[PDB]
Amino acid sequence: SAASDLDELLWVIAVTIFGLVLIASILKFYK
Repeated sequence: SAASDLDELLWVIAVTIFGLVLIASILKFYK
C-alpha cells in the first residue's frame, strides 16, 4: 500500500543514517 511503502522508505532511510552516523562517530573518536 502507499502507507506501507512509505513506512518502508522511512525505516530504510533511518537505518542508513544510523549506520553512517556510527561510521562518522568512530572516525571522530580518533581525531
